[PDB]
Amino acid sequence: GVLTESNKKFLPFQQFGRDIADTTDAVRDPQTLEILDITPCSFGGVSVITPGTNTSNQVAVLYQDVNCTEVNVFQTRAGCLIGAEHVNNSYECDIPIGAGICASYQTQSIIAYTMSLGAENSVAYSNNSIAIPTNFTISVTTEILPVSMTKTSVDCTMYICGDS
Amino acid sequence: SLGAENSVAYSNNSIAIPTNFTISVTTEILPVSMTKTSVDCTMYICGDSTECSNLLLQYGSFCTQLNRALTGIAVEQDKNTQEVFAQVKQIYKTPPIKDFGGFNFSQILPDPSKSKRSPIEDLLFNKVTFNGLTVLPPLLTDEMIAQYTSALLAGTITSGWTFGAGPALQIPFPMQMAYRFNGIGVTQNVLYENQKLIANQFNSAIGKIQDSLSSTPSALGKLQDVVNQNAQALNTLVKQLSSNFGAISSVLNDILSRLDPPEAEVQIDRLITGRLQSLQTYVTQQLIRAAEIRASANLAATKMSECVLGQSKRVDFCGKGYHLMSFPQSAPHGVVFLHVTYVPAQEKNFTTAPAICHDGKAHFPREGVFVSNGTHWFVTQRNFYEPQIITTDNTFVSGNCDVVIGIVNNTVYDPLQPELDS
Amino acid sequence: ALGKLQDVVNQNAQALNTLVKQLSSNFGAISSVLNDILSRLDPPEAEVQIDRLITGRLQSLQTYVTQQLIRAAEIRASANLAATKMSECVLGQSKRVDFCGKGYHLMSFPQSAPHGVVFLHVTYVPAQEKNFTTAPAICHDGKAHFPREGVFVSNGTHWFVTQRNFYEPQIITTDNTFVSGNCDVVIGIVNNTVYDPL
Repeated sequence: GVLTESNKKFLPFQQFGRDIADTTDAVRDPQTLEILDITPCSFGGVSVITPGTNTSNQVAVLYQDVNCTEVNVFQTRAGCLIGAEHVNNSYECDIPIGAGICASYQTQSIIAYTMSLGAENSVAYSNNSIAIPTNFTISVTTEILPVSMTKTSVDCTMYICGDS
Repeated sequence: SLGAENSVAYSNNSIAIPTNFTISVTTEILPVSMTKTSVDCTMYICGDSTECSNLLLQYGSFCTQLNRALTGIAVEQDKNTQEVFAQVKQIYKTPPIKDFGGFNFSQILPDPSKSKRSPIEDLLFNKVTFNGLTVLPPLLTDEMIAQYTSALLAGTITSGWTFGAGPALQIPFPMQMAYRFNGIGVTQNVLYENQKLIANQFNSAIGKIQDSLSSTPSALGKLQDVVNQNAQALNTLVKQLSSNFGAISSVLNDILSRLDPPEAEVQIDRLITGRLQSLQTYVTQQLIRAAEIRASANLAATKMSECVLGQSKRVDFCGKGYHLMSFPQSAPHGVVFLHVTYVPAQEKNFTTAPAICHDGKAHFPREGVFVSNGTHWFVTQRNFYEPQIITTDNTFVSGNCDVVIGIVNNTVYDPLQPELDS
Repeated sequence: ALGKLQDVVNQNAQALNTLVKQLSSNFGAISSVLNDILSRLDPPEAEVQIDRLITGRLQSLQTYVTQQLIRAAEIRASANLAATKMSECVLGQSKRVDFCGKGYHLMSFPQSAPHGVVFLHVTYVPAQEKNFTTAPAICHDGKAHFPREGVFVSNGTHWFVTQRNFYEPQIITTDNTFVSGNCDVVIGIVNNTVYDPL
């Protein structure tokens, strides 16, 4: 872990502190009676933001929840992103990263931009104004719904130990 | 006590018709998303000790199944939020001035003085309050969730129910409320002729809802309950790393600092079984909980589409009373709906008859009911008392008088007679 | 396009593949293959290793059955929604918004699909909007006149009453407006002339 001086006051008899999960959180140095805190080292999952292998083979990486001061470098609230650059143009969401930032392959590199909620439209409002449609467009849409899943069965005796 | 006893008089000739109404704004709170928490199986079960990991790899896919399940829950939370809130193809905006014919919406619209969130949403936000585990951030921030709620309110105020079915068509707000009354069965003269009272009632109700939320701290119980359940479950998972599970010590480093491989391995195995069982129980509880939250998100998306983006004919689905129009509000991990309902109020009991006979014919009310003030007869709408003279415009004819049971004799005025006699 | 059905098949197959693959793990014993464990060790020392293998396999089976019961409940919720669409959207016409396509629902047609149903939602959509001036009611004889099923609209030279969802202008007769009250109470009332068929 990483050791840093701890302000925790140890009574004259006990030496090392304990956390809720029974892992030492603070210890007192044997040579000098000083109180130190034990903090676990930086840890976090790493995710790759990959445009499909057909489109390209360059891939950026996302270090989850670990600011990358421990080793183009965009620090987001989802971690810091390496391999992709911040942009000021907001586009529709293609790859979701988190905290409202999304990345996609643009034409070439990977760009991480603020996600775009959608277009903006202000409808003329007045106390005496109305809009009435004049034509129409019949439209057909599709809704796909799962209805059943394959009916499987497992023999417990044969699976656990077959023919014994 | 189940409820207040109240028996209602019934008679074969009696009717009771409303005479005045009370606009009412009620509230509904629904959980829409959970917290996207992921727990690493190896870094929780075997704490950075390779001697433990080598034993762990012999338990097959148990480590990766739990990660896969938790990832599924975490993605589903984002899908739930997108489904409930992202129902708009455009981000509509309010007009700069607020000439809504007497309706003050300051308590629901976004306020620029502050994060731009409505005065109701601020009160909502304020009220709601090992190495393996981490919390992932939501895809949609609270600012964007408020933008979508702002868009839905702005469309439902300026363009009415037309924005959700196609292009947004503007409408004057009082006309929009008149169509909503005409929807619930009440003619639009009633709104046009009581506009000040209806605006006053609506403004007072919306103002009262803010105090109601503040006065009771337990209004947001559903959202708080969801947050507490998740937190407690994670806390129990962290606590289970303090149990020996039949070994000599819970601490892995100590149990490896005091024994040789042949003797350390048996104790490690005992811990691996216990910790893997505890994590597996946690993952299964999270899958069940996610499923109930998914049902609440699907219900919330249905209420948003069927109630905010239109008018619902479904009883009790958007508040007690007839539903006129609803307003969504964001909340932490949830959505709060504001249902505006028209409630009948001052009932007056009048006598009634199925049909009236004038010239050997039976007349039936075109829309409305037959009532008497005790002496004369009048036909009035079922959901309001606006008594009207029985002309032949508001009734139709079918049959001889004897067939209907309860037929009464009266005079049906005919507009033809005066202009034909002259 | 058929992502939902594909996901259902992919998830179920991945669960079966993991359940079968877990039979290759020794779970802390000395060999996955039961025959080797039984033969290499004498019966009284073979039994404890077999017990460890049985426990691991039984836990893998229990994890599979629990995950399937959860998945099946999600499928049942989707099947119930499909039944509600097949009842309230193809066997009838639904007033409910967004239940059957983003638009006004006219009619729907079902289509089969492997382990699923696909619905074809035919929806009317308003198309070319145009801006007209409106007024709540018109006053002609010192009386109000409210539209019966339409909206008052004016191109600047006349007043017509038209359907709310289609622009078909029509004359303001007394056949389509009902009378209630006088000029003062209704806000914004516009004085105009209502023709009569008499």
